[PDB]
Amino acid sequence: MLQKREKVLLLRTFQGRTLRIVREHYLRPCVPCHSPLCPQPAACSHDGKLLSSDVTHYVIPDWKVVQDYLEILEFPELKGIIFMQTACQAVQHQRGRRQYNKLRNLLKDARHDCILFANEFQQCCYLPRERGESMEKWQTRSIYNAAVWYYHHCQDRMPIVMVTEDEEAIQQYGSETEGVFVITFKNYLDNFWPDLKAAHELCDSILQSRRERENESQESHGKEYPEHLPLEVLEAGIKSGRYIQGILNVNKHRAQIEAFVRLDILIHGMKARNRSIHGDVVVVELLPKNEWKGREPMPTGRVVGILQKNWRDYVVTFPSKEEVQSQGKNAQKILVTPWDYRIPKIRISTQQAETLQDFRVVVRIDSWESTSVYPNGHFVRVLGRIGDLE
Amino acid sequence: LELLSDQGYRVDGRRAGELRKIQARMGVFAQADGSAYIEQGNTKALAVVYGPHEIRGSRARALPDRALVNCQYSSATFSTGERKRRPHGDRKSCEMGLQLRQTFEAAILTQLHPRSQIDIYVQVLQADGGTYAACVNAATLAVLDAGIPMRDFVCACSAGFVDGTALADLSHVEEAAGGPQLALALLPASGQIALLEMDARLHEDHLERVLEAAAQAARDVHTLLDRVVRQHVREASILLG
Amino acid sequence: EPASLSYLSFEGATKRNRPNVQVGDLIYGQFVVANKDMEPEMVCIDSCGRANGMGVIGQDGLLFKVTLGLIRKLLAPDCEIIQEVGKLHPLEIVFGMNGRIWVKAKTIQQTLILANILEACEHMTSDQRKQIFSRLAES
Amino acid sequence: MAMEMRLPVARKPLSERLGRDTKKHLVVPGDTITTDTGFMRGHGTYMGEEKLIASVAGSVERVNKLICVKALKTRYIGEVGDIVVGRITEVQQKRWKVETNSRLDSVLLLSSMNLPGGELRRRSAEDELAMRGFLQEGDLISAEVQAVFSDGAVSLHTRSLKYGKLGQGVLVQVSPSLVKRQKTHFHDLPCGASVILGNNGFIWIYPTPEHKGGFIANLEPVSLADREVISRLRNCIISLVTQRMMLYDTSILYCYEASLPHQIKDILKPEIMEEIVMETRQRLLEQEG
Amino acid sequence: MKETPLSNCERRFLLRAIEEKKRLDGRQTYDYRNIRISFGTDYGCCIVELGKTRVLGQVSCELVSPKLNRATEGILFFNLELSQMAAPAFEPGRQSDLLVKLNRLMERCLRNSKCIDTESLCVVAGEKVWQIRVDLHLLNHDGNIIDAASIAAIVALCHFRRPDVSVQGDEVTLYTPEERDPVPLSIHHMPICVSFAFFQQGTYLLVDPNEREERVMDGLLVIAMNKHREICTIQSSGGIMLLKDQVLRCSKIAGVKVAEITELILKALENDQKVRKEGGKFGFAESIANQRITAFKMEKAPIDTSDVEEKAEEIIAEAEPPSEVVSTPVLWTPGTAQIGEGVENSWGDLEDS
Amino acid sequence: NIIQEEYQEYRQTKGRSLYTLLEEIRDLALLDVSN
Amino acid sequence: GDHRRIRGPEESQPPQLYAADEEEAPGTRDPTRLRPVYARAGLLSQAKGSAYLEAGGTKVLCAVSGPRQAAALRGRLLCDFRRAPFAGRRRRAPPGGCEERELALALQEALEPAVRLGRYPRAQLEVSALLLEDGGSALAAALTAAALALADAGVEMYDLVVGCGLSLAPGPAPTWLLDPTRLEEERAAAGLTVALMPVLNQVAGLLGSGEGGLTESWAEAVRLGLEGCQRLYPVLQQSLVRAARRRGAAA
Amino acid sequence: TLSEAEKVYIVHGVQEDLRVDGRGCEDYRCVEVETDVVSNTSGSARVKLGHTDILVGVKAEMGTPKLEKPNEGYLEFFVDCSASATPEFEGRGGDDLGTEIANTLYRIFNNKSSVDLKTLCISPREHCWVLYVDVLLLECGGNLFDAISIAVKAALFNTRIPRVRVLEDEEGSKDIELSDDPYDCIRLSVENVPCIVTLCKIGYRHVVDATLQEEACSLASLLVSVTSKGVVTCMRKVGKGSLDPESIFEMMETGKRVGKVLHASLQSVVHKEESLGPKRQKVGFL
Repeated sequence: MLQKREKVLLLRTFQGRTLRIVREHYLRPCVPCHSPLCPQPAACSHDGKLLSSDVTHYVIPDWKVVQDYLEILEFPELKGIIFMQTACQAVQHQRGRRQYNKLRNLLKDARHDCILFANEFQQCCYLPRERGESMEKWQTRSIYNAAVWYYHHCQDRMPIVMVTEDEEAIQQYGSETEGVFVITFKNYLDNFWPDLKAAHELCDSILQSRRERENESQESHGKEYPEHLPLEVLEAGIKSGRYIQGILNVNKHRAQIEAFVRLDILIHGMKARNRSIHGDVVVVELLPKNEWKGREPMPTGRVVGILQKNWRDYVVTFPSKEEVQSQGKNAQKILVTPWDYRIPKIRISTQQAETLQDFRVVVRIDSWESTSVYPNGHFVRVLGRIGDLE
Repeated sequence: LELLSDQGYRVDGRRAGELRKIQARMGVFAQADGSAYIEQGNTKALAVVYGPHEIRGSRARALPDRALVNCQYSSATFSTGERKRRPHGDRKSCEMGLQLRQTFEAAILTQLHPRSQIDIYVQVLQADGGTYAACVNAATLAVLDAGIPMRDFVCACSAGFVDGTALADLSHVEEAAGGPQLALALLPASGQIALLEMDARLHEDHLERVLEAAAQAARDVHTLLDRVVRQHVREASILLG
Repeated sequence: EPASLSYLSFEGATKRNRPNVQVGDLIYGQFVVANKDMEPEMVCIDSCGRANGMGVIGQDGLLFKVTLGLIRKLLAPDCEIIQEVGKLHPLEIVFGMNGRIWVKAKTIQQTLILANILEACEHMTSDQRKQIFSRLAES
Repeated sequence: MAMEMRLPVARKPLSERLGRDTKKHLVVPGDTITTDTGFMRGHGTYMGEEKLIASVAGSVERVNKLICVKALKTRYIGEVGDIVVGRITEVQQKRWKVETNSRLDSVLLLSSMNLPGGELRRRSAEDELAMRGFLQEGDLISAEVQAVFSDGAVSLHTRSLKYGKLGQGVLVQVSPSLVKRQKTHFHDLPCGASVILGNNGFIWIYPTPEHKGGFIANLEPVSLADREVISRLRNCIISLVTQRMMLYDTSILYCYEASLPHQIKDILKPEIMEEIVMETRQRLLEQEG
Repeated sequence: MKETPLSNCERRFLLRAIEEKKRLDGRQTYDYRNIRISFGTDYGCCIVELGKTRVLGQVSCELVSPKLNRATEGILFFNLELSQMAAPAFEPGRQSDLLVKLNRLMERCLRNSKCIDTESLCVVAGEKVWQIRVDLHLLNHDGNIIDAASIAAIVALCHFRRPDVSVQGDEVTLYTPEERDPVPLSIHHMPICVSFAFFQQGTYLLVDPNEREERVMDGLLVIAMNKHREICTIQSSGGIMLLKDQVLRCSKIAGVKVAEITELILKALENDQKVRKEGGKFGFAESIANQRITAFKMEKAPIDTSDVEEKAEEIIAEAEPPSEVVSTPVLWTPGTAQIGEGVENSWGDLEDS
Repeated sequence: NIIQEEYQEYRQTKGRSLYTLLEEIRDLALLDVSN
Repeated sequence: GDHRRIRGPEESQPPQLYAADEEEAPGTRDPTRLRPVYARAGLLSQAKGSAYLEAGGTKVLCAVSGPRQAAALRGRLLCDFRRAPFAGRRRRAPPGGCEERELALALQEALEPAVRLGRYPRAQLEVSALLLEDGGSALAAALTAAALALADAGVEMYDLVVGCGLSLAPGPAPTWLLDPTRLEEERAAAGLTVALMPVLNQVAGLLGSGEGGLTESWAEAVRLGLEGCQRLYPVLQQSLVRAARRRGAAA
Repeated sequence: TLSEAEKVYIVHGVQEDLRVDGRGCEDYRCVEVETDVVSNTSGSARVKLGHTDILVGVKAEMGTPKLEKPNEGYLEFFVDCSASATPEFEGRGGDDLGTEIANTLYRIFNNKSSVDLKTLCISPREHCWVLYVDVLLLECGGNLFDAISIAVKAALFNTRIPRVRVLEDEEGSKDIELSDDPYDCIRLSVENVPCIVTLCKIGYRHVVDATLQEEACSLASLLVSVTSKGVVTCMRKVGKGSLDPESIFEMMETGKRVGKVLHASLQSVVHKEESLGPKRQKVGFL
């Protein structure tokens, strides 16, 4: 029956150690295709969610059209969607847990025409990498061959329309199998679904916000916060007279913007707040009046280093069940919500989140790190129960 | 991390009650009195046995009623992703050689070689998944190759429990996830169990299904090794004459 | 150190009609050499040669171990322990001066009870205690 | 000199080179053998609940009430009046210990030995001091089994003229199941050498004793024309023993003659054995048939 | 030395008993030998007695740096040990095939069940965290070492009380029982081992066997299962060949027994806390039976320390003073000097040449 | 249901048992009735 | 760490790796010279046989125990090499080392071709050697001393064993040197030690490894090693003579 | 062990250029070398010189340079002696032989020009490549030194060493970044890796590739380490008897010639196995 093959992998651990882990793969003869024109019922028996043939076509994103444009494909007017498992795997291993949960709810739903296909567990749609490659090209090749196979299994009856945002797949792949197109997305819409002009404005919206996307993501590089520096610098910068230093508090209606530096210096921004908490003693320069803001131009500042370093020990909460069952069940990392609006959220690693969702707990802080947007912590001790006065 | 998708497929692509592919061999070495070689999935084992002989050392450590089974366990230093070299004093080797000695002091029909030793050696060349069952099957094949009489054909397989279902022939990825693993050593004709092991927590209501699934997966290993033995004996019978 | 018998030490034993003695069997016999210069050696029939109950004993009883004090106490000419204990449960005993006793009651339950209640008779002084103790265990 | 370093070649299974179907009855451990009203168990089987269960791989052989299984790989088992060859591994106060590929050691009693002198002079405790001198550690003898002990041990004796300590030659050890039972295990092959076909798997090859017990040393050089014969018989024995061949006088004689055309040094290849064993196979087929 | 051999009359009698469903010491099939716990004075120290077996448990903690990886947990040693005094056979390095299976049973049970909360034993990460270390000793062997060892480890871990620390900003501080009160631990569940013995090829079973009954048995079945209904380890061993109904029956039995044992343990710990809180006297001393011939107690005693000055003075005064022959050191050449009777010549030279 | 079926089956023995009595015998043999 | 010793610091980096004084320059010499050697036999009183060998910066003490209880028809020859921790640039772990086992085997495979074990059935001889200071060729001293000790302990031997040592210069025109020192051994590329029987004229042990790959230099290294072992003999000739002259006259 | 008469027959035969197998005083039995047998490692070999059986593995891992030189890596050997080779190798007992072989291999490879050391360093004083050579004895049938010194040159020729282009700049991602290509590696230039040549002495003749029986009749032997170019690395005399000066000079020539033929024929066989690539499959242990 099955046919063993291998898959190497290059996992990078947190300590900088990579390894060539090798793993398994088992092909099969008959992957169910969850279609109403499969020319043999029994071999798979189609025991799941099953389409009903009324549509004009079938559109398959390659991987990206569901990675970012997903927010389109929920409208209950869209009909006839099939996802290639390789795209699902891409989004899972590339977009965290939120998008994946939305996608999987979409799939796990009897309202739309969404199914999933085992591209990678079928015996002639799988293809191994070759000399000189990339995830993108291998990806599009695999999706293409999957499309061709699905077409020929369909007996060339229902016209598949492979949509891509790749241009070169258009230029090469879409010209050597009658009945299947490789067209861009807006062309898909225009060519087929005019009266869906609502999708047209939202697609133009997300494509203009896309030209932005590369510009905001490539004008960010690989640094999130100004890196600190020694103390003798701050000794001097005080003495020479270019650094004030006082306490720092935050508003609580607006707690991601309105940070004040009690001599009041308006700190605007997280990137300007630079990994620092209330009750702290920070040394600050001034700034030019051409870049001051409104509540008149006030003397905003800039913090480079913290002499004296005042922490505390907060009271937080755990996330909710339907968003823990999706964390896995051995979910090392977790996010915690504090109890006063003045405090950011904290990244800690625990293994009891699914049985403490009706208790207040306590955490601490060890190190604010810049490759994270949050500060790190560790559990400390249990507290009372949410609902009883105690 | 997903260890069981909504469709029912595992990480490597097999269903709940599906085994890996096994590929065995009998008579690998020439100097020794027996040999075997099995690769269960991606785990490569090896076993060498030595026939009943004079007790080494002759330090009056004999048994006047039966034979002396002596089993060892070893592992190559390149058997996993990291080097992880160990000295020959570890208690993992000692516990594996003690479970091996326990199951082979019960499978072998030992009351026919008074004042004799049986030396069994097992070498693991690549460990990925169940090591105990691969060592047991490789040494069962080596003992058959050596001609030592035994009550039955002992075979071992493991199982698991994820999301209210019972797995079979777990792998290293599934093993290193904190689940109720479980392994047997079965005699197919009688249904008796030679060894039982467990770790991690598990409710009392689901023990019957994990144990039943493990026994069934061992009975599925039995047929595949049986066809190998029958083809080997028919091969030698054809060669002889 | 272990003792040492001989095949002919038993009654009517010769080079042909040797006695059947296995490994792991209990024997009643007395010593003849016990100085601190050699392993002790014991013969097993009599001074004259007629074995008076000696040899291999014990077929349906229980062998337990007691301290030397109880053995010394029981082997006395003014000891009423055995007569009163045997009044409740009929019994037959073979004492040993190494701290071992062989008992055989009728019922296995009675052999268990005698085995447990004999180890405590060195203590629990008679009169105010022994009669009441006997009555409580009568049942 | 070129130091050939070849590469492994995949084995062809099923023995398709000739093609045969077995008419025997084959079993594996756990299989239930015939379970009729009354039968007696042999060696290789055991009994459970009203069942004769095979305990070793092989073929059943019955002689008129007896179900037994004959395994294809075992160690030597002693029988009365059987020619064996062994080596001394321990010299004790009143015995030697000999290793003969059995489940235990074999005992050569001092009472059964042709002591130096070879006649009736005396036997007392004065010989016991020098008994451990001539039959020292690691020597070769060739004796005959006397009796079976109560724990599978074998006692062997040397009460003849053809038995005793051996001299020069080469030894080849094979499995004790490729030797054919006969009535003359001593041979004087007309090639330039002799052979002893030990029933325990020890094959001893020595030159013919010229004209006409270890009394003679004869530690003098052996002629060149004798070594080439011993080497030829050594290689031919290895060749027949390897694939299947059962060893006895005619098979070795047939293969020796077939090995003349090409050199003694070059016969170690996987194919030259096949082209010699098949030729001996067909010579046996055209002679017996 | 070795242990006394087993005769052929005791085996027959024990098997006749087991066939008849009556045991030596009177207790029926599904019974334990009653238990008796005793607490020390400093926390995490107890003596459990199951029947006539003794185990000594003692917990102790210490502050170390937490390896590399697992930067937010603590480590948990264990070390079973068999005391030469437990039984004749035990020998410091000649019983190395029981220690392994015992340590393994204990560690798999206690460490894989995840009942101790090793989450909340950190102070910083990458820096000092608490390293606990359990320790058990066997004192008297009378069979069923592992039930007693497990109950001992449970009680010792549920009676400990750590030190305690203040952490704020980036600064440490370590208190003491007078500066700050010791703090308890967090224990999720109570994993308690149970053992079963099988007799004459699984036809009969007996719960909680002692040492003679241990030498007339085929094999052993252990089922470790915490409170509620949750199994935590099983390990068939010995010489046994099992069915499938029997494992389930055994699991039921172990359920019942662990329920009862946890009842007992909770009651005993409660009583001990009540005693410690009332303000009465506790400890190993005030546990010795006084109604018994083999116990004796003696309060304090000034002995008479009235005379030592005089005796010492006269002794010092009454003995011969150091003498006054003083020796001389000789100098040969810088580096070597000699004192004593000396040597005739300055040094040897051309003595033999 | 099943919890009470096996309750009445696998209890500790109730009250006046032989083991009780023999332990009484042991601790009455080591007693001290003179103080 | 170790439960049979006194435990100190877990780690200890010696100050040589922090030594700010740069490595000096050895110098030059004549490669046809030998370090003067003084040898003494019969040193220890509680030992059956002993000898002390000192030449330049090398100090080695060897003692031989007599035959004891337990290839028989022949006696064994146990050997044990161990050097003092306070020897060399750095400290050494007391428990042992692979280099010590290598030198022990290089001793056992060099002293057995000399003694005749066919005279001590079922017996055995034990040889212990200790290096008090490492200031040059060491294996050329653990052989001479352990051979003097055996001859002084009244065991029967065919001949003595005399060792030597060599090293290769690192310059563009390398040349082998005789009796190298640590200043001429840590800057070298290869080393060779020979064990020659002076009367039987038979090489007992050979050992050499390095960067010299032409099979014309090793012929010279071997034959100048043989000339060295033929030049060290007279001093060892008068040492056993003096040892026996003094031992005999004490009766 | 073998009797005195057998030893006399064997020593007489060797002097007549005849042996029990039939070869001459200088013939060498064939071998069945192979490569790429083990998956988890980064290079493999399997040498079968007869009844012996060898299996090795080389794994390259990240590490830190030593103190004496910063622009270099190092090599780590570990000669295991599996207990399946012989019952007397049970547990402890194979330690002395394994240590002897490991120390010999260290002496063989302890030179500046063994293979290279510049290639295994990437950032001075901060990082380096480390190589773990793991020999595993499977069976013992004589001539154990050469059957391992051949499988080491073979396995060393099959290394991968996946290339890493990570920039060391502090502003950049100093943490090691690989090439992310699962099939991007680099060769190792093992052309001049030395090998051992053994020369057993029987009578007054020296024999190459002696069997166990022919080894038991010998009193001494000599080991020579020669590369393909014909240079000597290590030279150790092992045995229990004297050898004499002349036999050193007349054994050195045979060591040179056998080394040259061994290296040329090994280069030819490895190139023949490599000329055809993913075809021809791979067979081993099955």
